[PDB]
Amino acid sequence: LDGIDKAQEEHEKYHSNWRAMASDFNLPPVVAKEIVASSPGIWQLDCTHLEGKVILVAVHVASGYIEAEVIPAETGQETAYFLLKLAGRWPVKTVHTDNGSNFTSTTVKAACWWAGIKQKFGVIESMNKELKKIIGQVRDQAEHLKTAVQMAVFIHNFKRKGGIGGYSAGERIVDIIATDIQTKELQKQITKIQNFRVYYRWKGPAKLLWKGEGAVVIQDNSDIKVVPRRKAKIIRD
Amino acid sequence: FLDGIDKAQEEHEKYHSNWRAMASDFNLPPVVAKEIVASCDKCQLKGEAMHGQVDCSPGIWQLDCTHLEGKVILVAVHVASGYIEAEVIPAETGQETAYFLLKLAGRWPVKTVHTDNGSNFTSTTVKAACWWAGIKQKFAIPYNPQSQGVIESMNKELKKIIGQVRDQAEHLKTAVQMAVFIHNFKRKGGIGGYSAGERIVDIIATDIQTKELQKQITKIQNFRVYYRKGPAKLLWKGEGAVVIQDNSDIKVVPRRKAKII
Amino acid sequence: FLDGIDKAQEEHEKYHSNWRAMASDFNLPPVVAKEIVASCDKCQLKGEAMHGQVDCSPGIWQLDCTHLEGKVILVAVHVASGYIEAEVIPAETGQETAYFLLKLAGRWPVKTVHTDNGSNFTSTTVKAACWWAGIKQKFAIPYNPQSQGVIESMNKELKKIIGQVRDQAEHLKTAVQMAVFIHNFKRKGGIGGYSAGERIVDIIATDIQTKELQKQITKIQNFRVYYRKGPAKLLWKGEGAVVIQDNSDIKVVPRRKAKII
Amino acid sequence: LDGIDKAQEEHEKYHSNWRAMASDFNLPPVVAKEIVASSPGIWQLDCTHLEGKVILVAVHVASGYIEAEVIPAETGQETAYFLLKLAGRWPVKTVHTDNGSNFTSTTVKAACWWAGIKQKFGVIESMNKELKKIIGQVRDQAEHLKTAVQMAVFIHNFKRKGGIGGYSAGERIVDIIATDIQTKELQKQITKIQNFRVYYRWKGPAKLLWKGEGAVVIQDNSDIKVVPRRKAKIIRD
Amino acid sequence: NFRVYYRDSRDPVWKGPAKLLWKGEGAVVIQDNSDIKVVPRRKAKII
Amino acid sequence: NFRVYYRDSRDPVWKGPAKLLWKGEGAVVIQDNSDIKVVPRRKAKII
Amino acid sequence: ELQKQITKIQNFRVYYRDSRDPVWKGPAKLLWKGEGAVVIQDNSDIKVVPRRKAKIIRDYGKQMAG
Amino acid sequence: ELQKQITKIQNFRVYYRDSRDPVWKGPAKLLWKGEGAVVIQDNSDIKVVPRRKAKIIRDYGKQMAG
DNA sequence: CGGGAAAATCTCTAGCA
DNA sequence: ACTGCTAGAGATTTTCCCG
DNA sequence: CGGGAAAATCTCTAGCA
DNA sequence: ACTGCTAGAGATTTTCCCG
Ligand SMILES: C[C@@H]1CCO[C@H]2Cn3cc(C(=O)NCc4ccc(F)cc4F)c(=O)c(O)c3C(=O)N12
Ligand SMILES: C[C@@H]1CCO[C@H]2Cn3cc(C(=O)NCc4ccc(F)cc4F)c(=O)c(O)c3C(=O)N12
Ligand SMILES: [Mg+2]
Ligand SMILES: [Mg+2]
Ligand SMILES: [Mg+2]
Ligand SMILES: [Mg+2]
Ligand SMILES: [Zn+2]
Ligand SMILES: [Zn+2]
Repeated sequence: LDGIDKAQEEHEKYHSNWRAMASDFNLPPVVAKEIVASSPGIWQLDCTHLEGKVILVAVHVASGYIEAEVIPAETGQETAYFLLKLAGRWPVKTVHTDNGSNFTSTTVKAACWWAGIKQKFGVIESMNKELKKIIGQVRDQAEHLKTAVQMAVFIHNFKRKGGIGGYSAGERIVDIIATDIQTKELQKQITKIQNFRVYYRWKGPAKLLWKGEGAVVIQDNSDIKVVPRRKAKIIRD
Repeated sequence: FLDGIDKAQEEHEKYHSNWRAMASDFNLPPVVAKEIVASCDKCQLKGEAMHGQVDCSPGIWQLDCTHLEGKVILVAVHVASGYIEAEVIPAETGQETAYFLLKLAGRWPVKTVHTDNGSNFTSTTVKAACWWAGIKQKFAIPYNPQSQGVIESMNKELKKIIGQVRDQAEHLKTAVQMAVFIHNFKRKGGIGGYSAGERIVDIIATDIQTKELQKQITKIQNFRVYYRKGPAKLLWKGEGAVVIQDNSDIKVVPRRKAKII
Repeated sequence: FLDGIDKAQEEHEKYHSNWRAMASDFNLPPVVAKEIVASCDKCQLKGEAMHGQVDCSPGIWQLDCTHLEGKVILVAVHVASGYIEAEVIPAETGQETAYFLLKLAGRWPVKTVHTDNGSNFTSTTVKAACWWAGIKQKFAIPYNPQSQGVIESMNKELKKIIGQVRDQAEHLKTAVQMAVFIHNFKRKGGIGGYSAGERIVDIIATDIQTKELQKQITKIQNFRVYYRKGPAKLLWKGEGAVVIQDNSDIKVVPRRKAKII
Repeated sequence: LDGIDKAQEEHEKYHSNWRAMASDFNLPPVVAKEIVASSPGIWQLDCTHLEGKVILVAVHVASGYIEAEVIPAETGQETAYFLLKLAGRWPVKTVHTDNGSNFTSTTVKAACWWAGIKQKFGVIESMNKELKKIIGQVRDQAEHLKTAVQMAVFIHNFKRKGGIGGYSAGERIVDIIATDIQTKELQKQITKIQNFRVYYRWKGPAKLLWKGEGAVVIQDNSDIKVVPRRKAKIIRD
Repeated sequence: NFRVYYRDSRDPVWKGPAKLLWKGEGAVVIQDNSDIKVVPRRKAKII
Repeated sequence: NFRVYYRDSRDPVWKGPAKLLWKGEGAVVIQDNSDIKVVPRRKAKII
Repeated sequence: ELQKQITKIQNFRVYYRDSRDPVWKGPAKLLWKGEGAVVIQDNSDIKVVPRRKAKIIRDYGKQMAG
Repeated sequence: ELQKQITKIQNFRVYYRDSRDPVWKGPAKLLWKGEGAVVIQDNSDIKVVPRRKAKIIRDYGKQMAG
């Protein structure tokens, strides 16, 4: 409540996003969003071949997290089934395919329509190369190919660590989805309050931002003012 | 009471009367009637009236099989979150179950699986899988489905959903995935008003973040506490209370009679 | 909300999401999400979380059959008291059951029997017996054993005793009578610390005595009460409260605004 | 507590039992028992014959309440079974038999020993005559004899009312057993307290009688004195 | 008026909507397609 | 020392007395004639 | 006469239940008894109870311990 | 430095149970987390809880509402 | 008025199949 | 228009007994 | 500080077979 | 040495909103 001006100065000086502001100055995130205003569901789907069997790989673009299963036939049914599975395990909003015959079937289209996925026809190929490398590294430890494929998916998602932080793809996908959940929660709050108008001290209508226990933060004429709760009236428009 | 006790043992030996009846009829102290009933082997016919509580650590999964329309459905649940992975399988075999489990362990952090003693879960090939993935295997007490109450209730729930959406698929495997999707992302409640997918994300992310933060705090905040003893390692000071860990034993002591060095 | 509602009905039609999920994702008032779920026929899959309560009038008996070691045991319980009459029978037939019931009605006051819908209890000959003895027949809701929870728990208890005393008889009918004896007279507890035999004596004697006493009081204490109405018949005055019966309707009114004539 | 002297006078004047005293003067029954001090479990067992079948009748002597069942053979097994049944339905302390062959069997003796009944080898015959009368009255309403026997047992125990009060045998047996339960309860209380000695005001040991909420009734030198609780000490001897 | 959804008799499949004809403590009487039933309230939902 | 009476595994017959070897929250480990078992505390009585 | 009768009628204990509570409420005093209803008094509170819900005893172990 | 870290660690909510109570106790504040035990604070009461009994979230919907 | 121990009450489970 | 219950085991709270 | 309504919490059940 | 649980329905209590 007091750090609002400090936050405004910091943002004018460094162009900092709402997270770093609501973290360093202890502000409710709707207020930091107002100041700063004053991918996660994207997967790539491609089929690869290896020892005469079809491996249907899905990569989470933001993290490099891999879901691959050996399928029986490069048909539309096996791909629609793989896609329902993926959409039930992770939040999937958009798949990037390559206009192959199976990816364009009416079956996959009905699957995407049921699971609310959007279809859009380079990381996938490098990931196929890494997957094939690990599969060749662990082929002598399984009889069948599907087993070695899952061993490789495991090694890639959890036993290979890279990037800046030194994390693995599972850690990365969990961090990314967590941040994404936060984004939807914040947007839901903003959408919940953005239909209220506040009259304070009476002055003109103000965009409401927060409704704490001891104050009511608002925004009037592109400027943020804190008022005590009893000094203002909140109505829904 | 020596007379009234012997007339009571002789009558219990015939009728196995409860302690109230032998207190009312032989004029006995309730403790003595209870000692009589408590020495009859034939009267020990009842167990405690409690329940245990299942482990709910972040890395424990409960697996079970369930049957529907003649097919076998293997199901896993993340205990802490309620997040499920199901899959229709060809047959309740150890091979298929070991496959399902390798997939799960590659898609999520699985530290421990808990199952009943079905032959597929106890097979030597599910054990080789768990050994490769570094999973700990916990087997229930036999014929105690309450040891797996989470997965067993999830069977209820999965079956309930599959019946709501059965007319939208043709095959059962499709409807099983539809139900896994609906449960993991389209049903909200429990701790945090979440869905199970959001909740597993929160649980796993919280585990990573808290591990990191506490690692840093302990690297920095390095002190020894003497209370009332040895140099107990400090854990948390605040609000006039001190929590320490003396010889791998965690206890809460007030700030008085506790010096920090 | 007109936009958010239609996006919610379209999504429920596919996933049958619960009201919390449609409130969180389409920004809806919980009452509106609940109205959406409440109009989906496919989502009505659960009943209330209560239980009814069985009738426990002094003259109601619950009868059931139970099976042990290949024989049929007919059992009756007096609901108010817990007092049992059991008997091994040749076969679960209406003839045998009508016989058992004539015996019971001649040994005790039986006004009403309550049974499930087993074929022996619903036979036309058990009905002729009940009509001769002036018994009212009450049949449960089919496949609802909870309607007979008293007799069903008595099966538990009878079977439990028969197992304690089975090694003292040779035949099963002997052990059944031994168990009826032990239950009716050698087990104490419940209301009044009684045994079931003492308790049935107390219940029946109390019923007779209270009937007589109240008959006398009403013959003597004859008054009409006007409160707030008509000449309501007085029931009980005392402690500043008046209980009356206006047109077969019993109500408690304070002494104020109530004159006795 | 105050009516103790009135009770003593009434008992010296009319020799009234402890019930009428503890009812008219509002006294705890142990006290009325002390003042007045200063069958229920008896059954008759006999077999009768009728249409070539054996009917085994039991009569409660005090009330005239009847238990009769047609039995298959006048053997010791059927009589031991009838006796276990009766002892499990009613409190049976002593049976009066007639030294017949079945009543003297080792089987009936073992039954009586298990059920704690005492065996002792005119009302039974008059009751057999009344039972036969009712059976002849209701024979046309049943096919078998056992059914008519139970119809007659019913009519006798509940539809025939006689005696002083105008009650039936079922009402009578319930009243008698109720009074008997009261007798055992009182005797149990007397046996529970008769091992205590009270010292009041200190005076010699006194037989304790009651331990109410506001007093302690005792009996010393064949005389009953009420003392307040704090003025006396209760010990167990 | 009320809509009733019920589980009847060993059939684990919920049915309805039926008309509620009578509600007691413990059980309800409904009309499902001219077929009057009696259902325990543990096995019904009234809306 | 304790005496344990227990219902083991689908057998509806209570057995014992066994020695208690270990008691946890939820279950106990007993020794019945050199045969170590693990029983849920819902299915045991310790004396 | 009548007051004796009433004091007698109020010596019977009543155990009873409310329509959604499974536990039996402890002994109350009986004030009136009809065909359908029993009027009791539990802790200076005059409830009406349907007959099917009331267990009316006398408790003989109590009549005799005072 | 360190006090930032501690204030962060105390923003995670904990749901937990006692060894004989089946219901999950509402959100407490996390003070310390070890391998076996979690130290919480529920209504100014510093309990120790075994890990197997604690569900440590962060509630994102609450965090983003203040 | 204070503790200690025992009585009384309360809470909760399996089995009824 | 009908309806879960009962008894034992352990935990927890009340009552009573002597100070 | 007072009610009213809505949110939040609590209580309790079936099914898991 | 391991362990009933989950989600919905209705009832009941809290909280919040404007006075
Ligand atoms: C041959 C494997 C190994 C050995 O035992 C059998 C038999 N069994 C029986 C049930 C069962 O009785 N469910 C009803 C239930 C009752 C109470 C409760 F708390 C939870 C509940 F689920 C199962 O669920 C189950 O998976 C098995 C099983 O797998 N097996
Ligand atoms: C053919 C007759 C007529 C129609 O129905 C069947 C089947 N049935 C089933 C049970 C039973 O499932 N008992 C377990 C139980 C479960 C819950 C509960 F609250 C009480 C309980 F006793 C009985 O007891 C019983 O007598 C019968 C029976 O007689 N019949
Ligand atoms: Mg299983
Ligand atoms: Mg199972
Ligand atoms: Mg039956
Ligand atoms: Mg039954
Ligand atoms: Zn015994
Ligand atoms: Zn629906």
